[PDB]
Amino acid sequence: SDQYTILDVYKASNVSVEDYKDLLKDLDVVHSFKVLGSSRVIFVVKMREDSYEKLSKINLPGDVYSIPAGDLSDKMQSVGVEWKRWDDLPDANLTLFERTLELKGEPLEGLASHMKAFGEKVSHVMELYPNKGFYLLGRTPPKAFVIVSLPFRCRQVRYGSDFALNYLNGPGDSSTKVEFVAKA
Amino acid sequence: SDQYTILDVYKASNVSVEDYKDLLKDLDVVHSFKVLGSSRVIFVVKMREDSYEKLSKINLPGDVYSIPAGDLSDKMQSVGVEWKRWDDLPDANLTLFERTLELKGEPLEGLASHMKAFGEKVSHVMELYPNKGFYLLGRTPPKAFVIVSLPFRCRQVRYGSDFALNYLNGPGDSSTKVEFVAKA
Amino acid sequence: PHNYLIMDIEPPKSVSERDILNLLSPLQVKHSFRVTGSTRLLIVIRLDAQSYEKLDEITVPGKVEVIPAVNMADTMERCGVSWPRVELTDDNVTLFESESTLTDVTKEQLKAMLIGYGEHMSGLLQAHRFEYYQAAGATPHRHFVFVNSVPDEIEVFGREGVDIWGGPGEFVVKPQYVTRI
Amino acid sequence: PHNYLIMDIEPPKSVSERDILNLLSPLQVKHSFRVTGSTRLLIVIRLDAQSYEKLDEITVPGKVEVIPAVNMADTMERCGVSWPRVELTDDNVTLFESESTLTDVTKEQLKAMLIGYGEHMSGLLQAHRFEYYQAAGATPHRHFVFVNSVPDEIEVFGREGVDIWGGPGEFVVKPQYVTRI
Amino acid sequence: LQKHYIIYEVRNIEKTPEEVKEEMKDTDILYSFKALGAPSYHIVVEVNPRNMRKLEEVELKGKIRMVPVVNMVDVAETLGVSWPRSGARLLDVNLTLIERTLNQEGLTSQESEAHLKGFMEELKDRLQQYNYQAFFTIGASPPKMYIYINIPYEEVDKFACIGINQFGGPAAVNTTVSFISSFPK
Amino acid sequence: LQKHYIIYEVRNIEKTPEEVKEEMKDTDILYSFKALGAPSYHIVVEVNPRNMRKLEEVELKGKIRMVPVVNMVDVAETLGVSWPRSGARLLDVNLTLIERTLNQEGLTSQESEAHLKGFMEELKDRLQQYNYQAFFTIGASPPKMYIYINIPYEEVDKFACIGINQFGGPAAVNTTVSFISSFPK
Amino acid sequence: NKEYLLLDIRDATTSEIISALRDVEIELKVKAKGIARHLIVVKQNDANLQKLGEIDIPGRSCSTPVEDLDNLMEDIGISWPRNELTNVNVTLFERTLDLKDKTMEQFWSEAKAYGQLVKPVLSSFTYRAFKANGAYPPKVYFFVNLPRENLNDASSKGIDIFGGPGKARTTVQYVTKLS
Amino acid sequence: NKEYLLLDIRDATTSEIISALRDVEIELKVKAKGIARHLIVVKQNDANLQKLGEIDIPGRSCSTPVEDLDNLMEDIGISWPRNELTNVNVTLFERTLDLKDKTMEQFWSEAKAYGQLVKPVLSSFTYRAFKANGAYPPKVYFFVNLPRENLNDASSKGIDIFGGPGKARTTVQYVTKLS
Amino acid sequence: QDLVFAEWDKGSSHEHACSALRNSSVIEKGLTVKEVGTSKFAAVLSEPILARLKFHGLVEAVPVVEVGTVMKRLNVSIPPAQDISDNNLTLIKMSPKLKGQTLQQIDAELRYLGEYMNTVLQKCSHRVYISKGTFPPKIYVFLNMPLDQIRQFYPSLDIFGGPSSTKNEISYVQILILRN
Amino acid sequence: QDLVFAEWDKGSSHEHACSALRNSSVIEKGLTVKEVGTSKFAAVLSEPILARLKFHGLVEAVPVVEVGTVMKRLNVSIPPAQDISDNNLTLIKMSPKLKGQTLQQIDAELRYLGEYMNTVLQKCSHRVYISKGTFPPKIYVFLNMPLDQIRQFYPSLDIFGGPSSTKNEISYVQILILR
Ligand SMILES: *[C@@H]1O[C@H](CO)[C@@H](O[C@@H]2O[C@H](CO)[C@@H](O)[C@H](O)[C@H]2NC(C)=O)[C@H](O[C@@H]2O[C@@H](C)[C@@H](O)[C@@H](O)[C@@H]2O)[C@H]1NC(C)=O
Ligand SMILES: *[C@@H]1O[C@H](CO)[C@@H](O[C@@H]2O[C@H](CO)[C@@H](O)[C@H](O)[C@H]2NC(C)=O)[C@H](O)[C@H]1NC(C)=O
Ligand SMILES: *[C@@H]1O[C@H](CO)[C@@H](O[C@@H]2O[C@H](CO)[C@@H](O)[C@H](O)[C@H]2NC(C)=O)[C@H](O)[C@H]1NC(C)=O
Ligand SMILES: *[C@@H]1O[C@H](CO)[C@@H](O[C@@H]2O[C@H](CO)[C@@H](O)[C@H](O)[C@H]2NC(C)=O)[C@H](O)[C@H]1NC(C)=O
Ligand SMILES: *[C@@H]1O[C@H](CO)[C@@H](O[C@@H]2O[C@H](CO)[C@@H](O)[C@H](O)[C@H]2NC(C)=O)[C@H](O)[C@H]1NC(C)=O
Ligand SMILES: CCCCCCCC/C=C\CCCCCCCCCCCC(=O)O
Ligand SMILES: CCCCCCCC/C=C\CCCCCCCCCCCC(=O)O
Ligand SMILES: CCCCCCCC/C=C\CCCCCCCCCCCC(=O)O
Repeated sequence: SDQYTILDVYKASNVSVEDYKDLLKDLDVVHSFKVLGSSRVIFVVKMREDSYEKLSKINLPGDVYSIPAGDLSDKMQSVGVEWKRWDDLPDANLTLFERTLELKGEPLEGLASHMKAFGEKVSHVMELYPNKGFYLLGRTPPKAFVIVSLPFRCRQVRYGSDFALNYLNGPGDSSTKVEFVAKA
Repeated sequence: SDQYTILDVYKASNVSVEDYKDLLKDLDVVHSFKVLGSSRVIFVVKMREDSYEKLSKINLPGDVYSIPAGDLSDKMQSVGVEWKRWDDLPDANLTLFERTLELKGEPLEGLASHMKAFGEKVSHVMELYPNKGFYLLGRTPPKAFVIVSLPFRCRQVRYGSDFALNYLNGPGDSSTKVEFVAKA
Repeated sequence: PHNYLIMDIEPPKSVSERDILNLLSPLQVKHSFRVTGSTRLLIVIRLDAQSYEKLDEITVPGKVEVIPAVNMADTMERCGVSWPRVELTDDNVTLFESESTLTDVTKEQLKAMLIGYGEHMSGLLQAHRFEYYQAAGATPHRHFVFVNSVPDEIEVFGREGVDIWGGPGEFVVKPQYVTRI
Repeated sequence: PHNYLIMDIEPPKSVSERDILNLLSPLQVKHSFRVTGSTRLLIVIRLDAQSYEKLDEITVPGKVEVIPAVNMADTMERCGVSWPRVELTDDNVTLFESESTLTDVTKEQLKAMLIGYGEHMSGLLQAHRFEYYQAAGATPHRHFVFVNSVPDEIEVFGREGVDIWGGPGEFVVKPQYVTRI
Repeated sequence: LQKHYIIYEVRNIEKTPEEVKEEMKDTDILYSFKALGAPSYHIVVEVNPRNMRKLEEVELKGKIRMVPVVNMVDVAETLGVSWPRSGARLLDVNLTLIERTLNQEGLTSQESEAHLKGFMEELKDRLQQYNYQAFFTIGASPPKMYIYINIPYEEVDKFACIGINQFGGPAAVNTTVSFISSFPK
Repeated sequence: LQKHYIIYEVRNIEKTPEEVKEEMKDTDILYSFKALGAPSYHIVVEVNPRNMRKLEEVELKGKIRMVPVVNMVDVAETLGVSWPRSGARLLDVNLTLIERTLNQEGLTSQESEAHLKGFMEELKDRLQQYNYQAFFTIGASPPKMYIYINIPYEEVDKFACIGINQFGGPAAVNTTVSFISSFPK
Repeated sequence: NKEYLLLDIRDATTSEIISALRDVEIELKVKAKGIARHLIVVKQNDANLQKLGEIDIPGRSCSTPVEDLDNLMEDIGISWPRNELTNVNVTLFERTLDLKDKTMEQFWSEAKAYGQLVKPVLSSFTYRAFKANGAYPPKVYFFVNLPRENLNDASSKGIDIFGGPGKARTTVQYVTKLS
Repeated sequence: NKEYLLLDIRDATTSEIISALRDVEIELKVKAKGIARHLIVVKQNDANLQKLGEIDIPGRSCSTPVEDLDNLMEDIGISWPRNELTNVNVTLFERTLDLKDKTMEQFWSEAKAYGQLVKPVLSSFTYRAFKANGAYPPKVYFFVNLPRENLNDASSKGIDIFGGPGKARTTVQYVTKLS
Repeated sequence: QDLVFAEWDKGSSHEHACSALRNSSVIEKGLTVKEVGTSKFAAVLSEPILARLKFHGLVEAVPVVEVGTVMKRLNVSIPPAQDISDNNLTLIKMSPKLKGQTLQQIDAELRYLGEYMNTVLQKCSHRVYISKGTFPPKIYVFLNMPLDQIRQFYPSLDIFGGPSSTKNEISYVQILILRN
Repeated sequence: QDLVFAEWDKGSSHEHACSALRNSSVIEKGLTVKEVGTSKFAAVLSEPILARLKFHGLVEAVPVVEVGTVMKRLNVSIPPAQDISDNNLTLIKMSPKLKGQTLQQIDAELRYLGEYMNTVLQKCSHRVYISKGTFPPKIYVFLNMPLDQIRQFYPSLDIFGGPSSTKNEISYVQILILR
């Protein structure tokens, strides 16, 4: 298992995605997504032994959030769900889903059971479309960022946000936000 | 696969367990447990094609409840949980657990996920000790009767009631009643 | 301060107002009432040492609830609220049974509500002969009020202080006409 | 029945009450207030056809909320409640911003509570000069009350009909001292 | 012309089924069912002037609940759904009673109607291949639905859970299944 | 001899970290931390007459949240729980910050104290292996807990979820994890 | 070890109950004052269960496996004084707990907090407490010898630990110990 | 089929937004009256999304994939009229639903009930409705041309279907349709 | 006044004195009904008249008052319509669960319900009784109405909070004594 | 009277006019405090005095009344207010959530809270203000209590329904003007 840092950047004025990418040239930036229609850009940095010292010396302009993260496929494997791991993402039809789970009144075991059932249900479509998933480390409410290449896009976004939502206790206790992203 | 009728009988005055067993002598009574310290007796009748007419011709004295039921191991297998099926009970140390699930605000899929997780957690203990389980057919809130032979029974009663209860959303989303029974 | 026993009796069909004979000679029966229009009985017994000991050989038949109780005026006095000290004597009486059905409440919050209710009712109890009996040790809070039955005053006495306890949905009030027996 | 527009303006530091020149010159500004002690402004504009057409050449800088509104006295009159219709005086004014916070409420229940609040306030509004503006089309219910400022009367006016709306936890009331212009 | 019915839920442990039937005097009875091996009875009576006059002499004993009901096809017609045509006769073979009580907590009338319409649209197709009679409470809150259906026993469980999510899931409904037969035998 | 601290949570996207540090003038800082590559800062100050006098010249800019705190060891002593001795110095290697905010909805004070004691007893044994410093809000509601811990990054996900059920489960606690380093570099 | 079985009998007389249960070893037996209600705690061993399988309890009876609360408290590490119950002012508190949106950890931490809180106060009272073994909602039968002026105090001690008086339903009953 | 992307832009003038979004196909653009707020609904083409990846939108912009509510209603079997929005009394209703303790089936049955209820009402109005695609809590942007006296009438139409005015949060804004 | 709504259940007893409920020399100026086909009986009687009965199985005895009095106390006018008869006689028992509500809120809801029933039940014989001093309040409506229209009263539950804020019992009754 | 509790936050502005909050010629009467180490400022002033300040970033301006007169109106004793000083000076903002509560219930709870704080704050110098006509109500306490005892005010939250039925904010403040 590998650890990551997600840098969620709301770009300052007069600073481009290239400027931010040049500020991070010494780090292992595995993924880089720009939100279409806004100034938000997401950088995924794979952490190594020296990555923390290097990141501590970098100040990115704008509104920056630095969130520790892990690979979602590893988290699904830990709960016993088998998830297809994609080596690369296509450059087209990239859709970002941010899901926060808010299952009120449940112990950790209940949340784990809900997530295991949901993962088993969704693993079949997850094996069909290329995707990269990350989850926030040690974070409650649990939060996941999933970037998936969806053909049949603007109806599959509703279909995929709605898919197996009952296994997560219905549409009332999980929040989903959707963006259209491009490789930065 | 097999259907049963649970006859929960509160014995009428001057009517003994033998009288009730005589009233049901033409039916396939697979189990009959009498609750120690009370007048309650439970008859499990394995239903056949002609069993329903015979049961319709029978009027048992006293407060009698007739509840359709199925094998709990069959239900656990339907949700993908492996449960050891026992041929018979050891005639000693028998303990009856009646559990009713009250998973407030959950869809059917959420309840199925909680039950799958709980069954997976408890299957090892269920394999350790001889037991017979039944669930009420099509009944909501879901209800199960489990008769298990417990060594160390006194503290094992609390241990078994408390075991993996967080997988059922904690001690407040279910009710449990325990009895000491003997083979009738 | 006196301790009390409230016997709410639903006697069997065969037994009928021989219940008095059961409690009459041995026990110090402060009040005996029958719910008007029914056979239900409400007995208030002062629990002195002799009565407490005598209760050993008494068995009231039927569906009977026995509630240990205190005079709630004593509780109010302990909390600093001054209530009129009157003896209910009139043969025409209304009984109000009140219970709190509030699930989210602290001990100090409950004490605040009880003191507020006592202060609120202190003014309206001056022109009345009444007796409050609180179920001692029972949770949630529960009490009985015996008051002079003035018609066109049941609603006023029933609804006074209900909002202090949390509103019409969190407080249960049951008034009943009772005939002294 | 007139239609109104309520502008809650938090202007930038650079802009210094030049919003009046932006607004007052081409629009029919019924009222102009500033929250005392701050730079926030509240403008009540009467929406005639000319003002509505002129609004599309106007941009108010800062953090600005624009709320379509109606005179809630008109709503009360339609619902059968009669309120005094008296213009607001140039004396000092207090503003009450009120919003319903109940989550479990029906449309008919909300209308019943609104009518009850109107009937309750009808008696107490006779000795005051006031203007009610309800946010038209906004759910949950929301309104603003401009009332002549009487000392030691803010608590009475704010704490009035709060129980009809559900109690102190289900109805947000924010009194504010406002200065004209 | 809409038909209205009364369902008498009778719990009597002291009378034989013959005596329970005789307690109805000369009332015309549409259905009389008894739970297998248990002293629980359901008596379904059509409401008309003649039956209402005959019921004046009837005083049922035991634990009785009287429930005015309408046919569920009438509820379907009011909600715009078209349920399959019910069967006139209910045979003893495979006969089952399914009772549903809906909690409806935190809902409005319009919302409850929407949920009921969704449930009925879901159940309409599954009901096609069975011989059944269904009834709904008229005016009672919480509402109650009765289904007397000839269904194979091995399919009862799943059939009793169809459309549960339309009402909010299992915690929002009370579902009871009973094996029944016509009485007296 | 109980020690009291102030934690300043500073969000400032316009000043360099050197300028943010200089904003504190000559007050004595116990810990000054910055999220890796982000403009968030945590400044821990010990409350004493000298520092209180020095803080009169300090006016932090940006989004600032001043939080009075006590050491979690003192909370342990008041709750009768023993706490692994905290390390004096927090190094940049493996340095992490775990923040917890407890909902406590529907509980009394005694109930909350019982839950806190249970959580601390659960965390006691696992906390023994690591260099750490922990703080708890004094008087704030909802309460907040801070842990600055030198823990391997592969273990932080499980360590941050220890004892969650003691507070009612994941939905009853807001937990945030950050990689941090001392500033200015 | 082996815990007990509680028999709650209603429509029977003391003589009838003593005539039955003749060979059954009885840990404790009380009768509610003024009421046809008896509580009989019998030891759970092989002989007692075998005898109970062959007798008819008079009246209407309800059986509940129960565990001595002293043993449970000792199991979770709290040592209660274990003062032998007396025949004076015998009072039964029946308490049911409402655990809603609680985890097992919260239940156990609350139980530990209550045990610790009442451990020093039980040293001045004689008592015998039983908990319905393996039952949810949790139910406790607490027999105490205490003055009748203390009923409100004893019931309210630690009531906030489990969520306050709205979450713990308590009933009080005077009983006579039947020797 | 392909749906839209909505840009909610603040602190930018109309000239800046028009210049920046040059060469981008725009389905509908409006400006809030008296406010530096613009709503731009653009089509989700490959060309549009390619162009949006190379330009900077002035001011503070928030993007949201949106679906035409007419097409969503068509999916679930409800045929809404498609009267083209005009520029006379353009009014934007923004509604957010609260679906606590609801299943997916309840959500869909309520959506169907609302669609059937307001289907005949919309025959006499011009409008354009967009739903935040795949977002939870659900959000709808409803542009209507209606008299200013009907606002309360329009907002409360079928408000009980989703649980009443306490479960649906609605804001109203007058806008100008830019051409 | 001193009206009481009393409900008895004589299912257990196979013999009783409830024939007194049909005895005009015992019941004066009261109303007595029997649930159709059932051993359940109900009455609205003045307290002295209720004192003449000592029936065993009493479900409830709630001091009530005619809605006309309640509406007059709120300055709301409701015509007394006509007198109830034995044809289509239905008893509706309404019990709101006023959870999280205040006294003024329930008063406003009661006034609105009165206004709605004023027009809904203007053309049917009825008798409406409201409990006094009882919380949660109880409403008893003898409606003598067409059975098809019964479902049209459903939306009234919305005034108190919706269908599940209110327990609602419907029964068919037969008049035994109706004296004024 | 016409007292207002006003709170301003000047973090955004590099140069502001809040030095007027330290000017006696502007604050002729009232109290002004600065949160220690930050740029947040608070004051309790008469409305004519509050009209002199025109500051940006006003967090709130709540019409308040001294607790002495509120207690006098309730006929409840209030310990005489000792004058606050600069040492140990703490500001506590208390915002009860009264979900489900009625007006008479919150009034009874406020009376009990006043009676409870009577004994607790008998020795500490303090200044208590309660909001006027604001719902949910707000309480502002200026205290000179030792810091070690701050954790001992926690059970007071129980009067309003427990720790999470109340939002509590603790701050260390410095006196600028006290007249
Ligand atoms: C009563 O339920 C029976 C199952 O419990 C039905 O028998 C089933 O019939 C199926 C179709 O013929 C057959 O595939 C199944 O194997 C069989 N199930 C078994 C044996 O477990 C029975 O229906 C029978 O078949 C139908 C088509 C009719 O011919 C009936 O008269 C048969 O009995 C059910 N009977 C009725 C009357 O509904
Ligand atoms: C049994 O109960 C009686 C009655 O409550 C107790 O006697 C009371 O004791 C208290 C102090 O504990 C005194 O204040 C009362 O004056 C006593 N009342 C009477 C009527 O004497 C008695 O102490 C209790 N005995 C035991 C062993 O608990
Ligand atoms: C646009 O809005 C205006 C202003 O509300 C509407 O004109 C009003 O129409 C209503 C009835 O619909 C009349 O009662 C008012 O008297 C009218 N006001 C004026 C000033 O004429 C107008 O009809 C709306 N137009 C459209 C197309 O919706
Ligand atoms: C009792 O109510 C019934 C059932 O609603 C009434 O019968 C219906 O009356 C309506 C008009 O009110 C007609 O449209 C139906 O055709 C009638 N149905 C039948 C079967 O007759 C009946 O009129 C009412 N009776 C009385 C005496 O009021
Ligand atoms: C200011 O607050 C400090 C911190 O609490 C007070 O000093 C403590 O006082 C308590 C008694 O209240 C002692 O037990 C502690 O030992 C003191 N801590 C020290 C001296 O470091 C101090 O008294 C307060 N000063 C005032 C109120 O003038
Ligand atoms: C520990 C973190 C837990 C958070 C929840 C993680 C759950 C997964 C998170 C987000 C996923 C939601 C959308 C899934 C992506 C879409 C897949 C389906 C796409 C097509 C489906 C279809 O065509 O039916
Ligand atoms: C219709 C569905 C109903 C499902 C409800 C839950 C059913 C689960 C099955 C049984 C419930 C309670 C059983 C627990 C006792 C089983 C034996 C455990 C013994 C434990 C021994 C040990 O702790 O080592
Ligand atoms: C898992 C459950 C754990 C324990 C449940 C709590 C059981 C409490 C039940 C009933 C309460 C009555 C308690 C007995 C008396 C307690 C000790 C005496 C406390 C003070 C007495 C006095 O002040 O007189």
